[PDB]
Amino acid sequence: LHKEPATLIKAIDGDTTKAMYKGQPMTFRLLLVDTPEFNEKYGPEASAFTKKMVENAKKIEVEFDKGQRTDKYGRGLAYIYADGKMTNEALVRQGLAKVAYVYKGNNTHEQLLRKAEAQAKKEKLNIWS
Ligand SMILES: Cc1cn([C@H]2C[C@H](OP(=O)(O)O)[C@@H](COP(=O)(O)O)O2)c(=O)[nH]c1=O
Ligand SMILES: [Ca+2]
Repeated sequence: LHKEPATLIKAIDGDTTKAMYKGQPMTFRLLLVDTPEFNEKYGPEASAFTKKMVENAKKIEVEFDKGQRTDKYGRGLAYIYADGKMTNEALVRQGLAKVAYVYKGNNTHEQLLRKAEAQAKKEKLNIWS
């Protein structure tokens, strides 16, 4: 897989963000994770975590997997990197997202993220507390 440029347009919630990609505005949904909705427990904390990560970065990058690049809603499906650090993994490692929506053919980083989840759950963090 390859990292490609994007620029933050606006934070949305723990697993979605609006970014400009190839010069067009898109809503991205993070691959392989599920954060709580803003109205659910840890929802606001997941939103805040992603917002800080993406806003504070000097650069963001999007990395598509081998399969579908957009979902049925027209959202981009990607791994999003903030100054080289993967937001999808960082959410899972903090217990602010579960590994989820693991579809065959768009699951390159599955095991990386499952390892992060096992660590979060061993540490009883957030959703696992
Ligand atoms: C993460 C991801 C979500 N989706 C779809 C499945 C879910 O459909 P439904 O809307 O019918 O439940 C929805 C979950 O997104 P949200 O967690 O953002 O609600 O997005 C994909 O199709 N591909 C994906 O990789
Ligand atoms: Ca969600």
